[PDB]
Amino acid sequence: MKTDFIMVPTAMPDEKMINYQLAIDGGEPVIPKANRKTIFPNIAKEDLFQMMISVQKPEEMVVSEFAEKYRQRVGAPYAIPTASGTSSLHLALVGAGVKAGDEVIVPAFTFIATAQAIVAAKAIPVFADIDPQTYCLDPRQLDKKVTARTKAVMPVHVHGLPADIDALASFCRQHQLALIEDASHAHSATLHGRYCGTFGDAAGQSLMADKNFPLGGEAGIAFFKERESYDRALAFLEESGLDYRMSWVAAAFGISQLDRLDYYDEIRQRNAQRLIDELATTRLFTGPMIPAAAKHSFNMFRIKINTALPEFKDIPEYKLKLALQQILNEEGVFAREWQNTLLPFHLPFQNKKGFGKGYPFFLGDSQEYKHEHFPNALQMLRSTLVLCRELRSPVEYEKLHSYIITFKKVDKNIQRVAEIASQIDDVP
Amino acid sequence: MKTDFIMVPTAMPDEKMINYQLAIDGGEPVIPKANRKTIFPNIAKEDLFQMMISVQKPEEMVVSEFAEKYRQRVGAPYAIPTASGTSSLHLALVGAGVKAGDEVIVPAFTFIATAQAIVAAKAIPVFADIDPQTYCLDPRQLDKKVTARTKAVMPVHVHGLPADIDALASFCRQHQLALIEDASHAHSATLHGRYCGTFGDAAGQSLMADKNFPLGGEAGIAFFKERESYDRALAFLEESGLDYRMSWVAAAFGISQLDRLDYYDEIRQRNAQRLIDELATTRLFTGPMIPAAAKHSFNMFRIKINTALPEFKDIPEYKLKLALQQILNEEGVFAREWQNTLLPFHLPFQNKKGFGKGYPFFLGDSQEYKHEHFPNALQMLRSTLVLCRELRSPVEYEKLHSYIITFKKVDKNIQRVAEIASQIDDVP
Amino acid sequence: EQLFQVSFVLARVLTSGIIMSIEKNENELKGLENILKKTSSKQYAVTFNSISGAVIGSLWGQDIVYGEATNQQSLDEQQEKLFKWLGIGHSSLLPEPYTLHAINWGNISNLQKITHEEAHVTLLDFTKLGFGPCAVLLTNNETIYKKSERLKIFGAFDLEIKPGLQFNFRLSPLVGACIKMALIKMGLN
Amino acid sequence: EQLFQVSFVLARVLTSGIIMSIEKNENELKGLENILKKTSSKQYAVTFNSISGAVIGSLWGQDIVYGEATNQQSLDEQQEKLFKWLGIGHSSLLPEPYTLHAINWGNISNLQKITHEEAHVTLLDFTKLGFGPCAVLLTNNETIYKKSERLKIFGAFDLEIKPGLQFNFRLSPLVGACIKMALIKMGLN
Ligand SMILES: Cc1ncc(COP(=O)(O)O)c(CN)c1O
Ligand SMILES: Cc1ncc(COP(=O)(O)O)c(CN)c1O
Repeated sequence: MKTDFIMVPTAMPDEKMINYQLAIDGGEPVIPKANRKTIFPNIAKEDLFQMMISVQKPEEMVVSEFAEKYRQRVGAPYAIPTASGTSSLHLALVGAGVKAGDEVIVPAFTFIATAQAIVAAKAIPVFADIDPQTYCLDPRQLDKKVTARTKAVMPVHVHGLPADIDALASFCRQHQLALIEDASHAHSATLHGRYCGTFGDAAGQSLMADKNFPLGGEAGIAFFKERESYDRALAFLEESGLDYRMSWVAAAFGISQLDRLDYYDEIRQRNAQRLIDELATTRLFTGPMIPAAAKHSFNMFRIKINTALPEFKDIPEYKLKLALQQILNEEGVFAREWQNTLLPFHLPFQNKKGFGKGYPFFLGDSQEYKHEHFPNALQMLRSTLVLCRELRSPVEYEKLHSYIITFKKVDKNIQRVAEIASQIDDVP
Repeated sequence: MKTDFIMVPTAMPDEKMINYQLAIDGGEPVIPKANRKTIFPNIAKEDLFQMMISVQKPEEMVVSEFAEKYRQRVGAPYAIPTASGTSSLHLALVGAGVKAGDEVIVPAFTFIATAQAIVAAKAIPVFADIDPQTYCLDPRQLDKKVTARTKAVMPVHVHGLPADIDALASFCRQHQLALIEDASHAHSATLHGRYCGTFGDAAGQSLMADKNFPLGGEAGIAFFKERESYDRALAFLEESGLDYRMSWVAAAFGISQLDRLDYYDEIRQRNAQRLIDELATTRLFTGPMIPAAAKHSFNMFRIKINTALPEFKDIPEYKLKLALQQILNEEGVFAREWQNTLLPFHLPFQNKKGFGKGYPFFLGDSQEYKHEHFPNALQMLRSTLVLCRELRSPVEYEKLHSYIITFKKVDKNIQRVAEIASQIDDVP
Repeated sequence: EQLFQVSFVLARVLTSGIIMSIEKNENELKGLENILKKTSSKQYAVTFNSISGAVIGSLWGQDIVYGEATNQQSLDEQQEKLFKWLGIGHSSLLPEPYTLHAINWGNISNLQKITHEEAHVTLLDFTKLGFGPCAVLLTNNETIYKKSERLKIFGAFDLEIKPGLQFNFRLSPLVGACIKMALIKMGLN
Repeated sequence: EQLFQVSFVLARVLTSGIIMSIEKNENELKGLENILKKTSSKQYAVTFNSISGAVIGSLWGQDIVYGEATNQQSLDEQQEKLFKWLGIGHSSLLPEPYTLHAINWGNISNLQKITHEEAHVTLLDFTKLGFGPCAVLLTNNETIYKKSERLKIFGAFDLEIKPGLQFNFRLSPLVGACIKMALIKMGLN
């Protein structure tokens, strides 16, 4: 039988491993090789049985059943199930009244699919910089983005942290713009006790198997505030001839998963909050900043590196990041980057080909972006590492404590971190 | 969907709760009401899928497949799958050459089914006392119980602790007796690195769903050392006309469960060993004693109460036990008894009816058993509590730590334990 | 079709997490019993994990124990041996202890006609359904019922009828649920 | 028998824990592709979660983009609209972009005859199998293949061909496995 089941339990790590030799220098790693796997999503008996239930019903009913179920929980007036998060965002934009040629304000830092939803709506992305702590669309650097073409602002609840809705909502009503959320990371994330996806005129949300609330492979959902938006998005599907329908198989997994979401979320919250608190004691690391009214879903956990420590004098930040990545990965914590380059400088937004002949892009004033336009986002990429699956998975206490030991172990070797970083060869 | 899935995770308990007021006196319980349930057995996706595999195959093949698989792991030369542990013991006894009228030495403390296997073999149970620490058949007493009729000694690996095989095996070979193990609790338990069930000439083992290694409901297995025994047991089934066959459904669950047994056992071991170590620091409690060569399976965790503490001067042991039971149960640790009465004084061995007219019993000089014959076993019943499901389940760290806090909390209230115990009404 | 229905029931019960005979909130065996009681019009039902358990129940239920005798004219070679092992003799002058009906996929549909009879004890052998060894005893006799349960270790000891030797003839809920399903599919409301 | 076979395959893949398109050790989609490549005798295969994705792949793969035209004589009302949305015109004088075959439970058995054709781009729509929206593009054209993958977000970025607009037309492994099973049961190796 082919199973992902982990056969070795994660032993409680000795607190004395903080004094141990680093694993990169032939030391004992905090997390042994056998204990480095995690299971995601959490596939239980319920999920297998749910397939046996749903298979007996009409596929469109299974999809409808899911859509309603999740909608009620989120608290969105209307919802459309779709094959992907990308398609949901596309339907969200169009539904909210984004027409061909319109400009849409988006953060430079997000997944490609955010912007490719804008281009799919035949609109032009206007990339903006991010706040250096929240990592979300910066409301301060937004005056300089507005034109006669600007129709909507599309903030991303990146990592799972709700973006500055209160500020961005004021900007939208002021300039008579529509607000479209990308909640593809913010499953169960809240602001003022309200779930992400209910704030904007519309919103899109990935329901892929790599998200805190996973469906059975590829899937997504679009939320709309007013019915006129929901109807327009439906009317677009009629006119466009696009088939963005969800698989019942995918929906079925969602139905069962939703019954157990709150359980997993609770472990996720307590695990993350503990790690924040522990990283607060470290000189080298700092966990994500969270506004008081906000609740982080912790799809991704981005850790800030203090590159300005004395030991890291004439060392460029990227070398520190790379060294820390190698050091942590040897200990067993797979820290990594989420986005290597900002969307402006991704090939699609360099060639500006779109549908062809640069269809969306030539329908408005051409923008040659440069790195100097996004200083905050670039500082983040140089001076942060990300934990993804390791805190998206609701890991047991022994595993969470292993993480805490790892950072505290590395925090006691800031000198060696510096020595290793300085030995890294230069790059473009 | 009807599911046993627990929706509330067990919060990490504050270690300051050791100083808290007892829950019986209106204090906050260490374990909240919502966190008092445990799941057993551990039913995973693998188990559901295994049913879908096995259902397609001939039922007798599924049972054969299981029998061999588990046999190889245990390291027994021969094995017969059966419908129950009781039937396995019956087949074990007969297979080992126990004939009608023979006497079989058994502990007074065990489950009724041990003795009812002897009676099913048309043999006469000779009840003996137990060691006060291991709680297994006491080898020192075995001189006083041997007669010309005595054919076999049947020790029980009770709780999961291997019995004193070394001593009992010497006694058996000396008096040309057969050794028949009851390993119904000792799944994965070892002595000198060998699994329980391989030591005796034959052995029986429950594979019921309440055992560390569970099958899908009712089931058991008989092990035999030599083929002579295996053949006789097979020949008995032919002659007796008894249908003691196993269900494929039950076996199927075993096949999948066996793949993940070592994982669960490891958590079980580390959890138990931690609790022993922590109870060693307490003045009031003591965990199970384990010989050097032995490994406990921890199907049940029996805790000794120090009834000889000064605060418990003129307080009878049973009142201390009852008070501690009420105190612990209010905190959320459901400590209880396994056996309330010794088998001699169970109705079957008072009426001595057997098959009818006292068939087995009238074959031999009947002894009138009295409580003064089993002082050690009776001391145990008065001065021990048992945990059962709470440590048979491979509980998470948060839950295990909750237990440790509870005992340490109660250990700081030995005075109040005494006050509560003294207020309990007498019982004849 | 059968493979799905069987798998579905096993999945449902496994999802419930209630797979012990003696566990509270186990309603698969009671459900099985109720259907059979309604079909047979009998007041009492006792489930076993073996035909032997149903046989022993019917015998000991009528005080046909070691030293006694009954009519063995309609017994197969297996039950002949079981009676001998129990220590029960033959007499043509006495009545038969039970009427045994071997149930399979052929005749399960027509269970009403089979069970509607006027013997003291109806024994149903479900083993040939292929869900594992299983048997049910049906009677209006309360004393047979009570003695049949007391024969089983954990039969009505959930807390008169003094028990002698006992066996584990408790049926696996999982097995019970499969048979319950089979019955429901083939009529027998 | 269908309900079991479907359930079994979903259970198997769910047990494996490999249900992401982009995940390493995902071999359900590759397995599906291989079967279709062998049946059609085509060298390249690209799976989609929508017929639209297969259509767009075939068009953009032959540089039929915004402003270009092709033959739409064999298109249904839906494809007509999709082409219009892409900004592609009609001409009777030009060749057809693809030959589309809607696969269902009626014709799945006779897939060899359908797929063995001279058409340089074969599009298979599996949506009506009822496992969810799915389509596969088959060609010997390497450039069509490469462009079809690159138009999918995470298609050949698993790590000449610069991508423009992109969509998520990645197929759910679970869905892919169901179709793979269906094919294997209905004659195809
Ligand atoms: C923020 C964000 N938005 C959108 C997407 C794409 O969503 P989907 O793959 O469900 O279309 C991703 C990546 N899965 C993402 O990280
Ligand atoms: C020592 C012992 N023997 C036998 C049994 C009964 O086994 P079974 O229920 O499988 O017949 C038990 C209790 N499960 C037991 O503790």
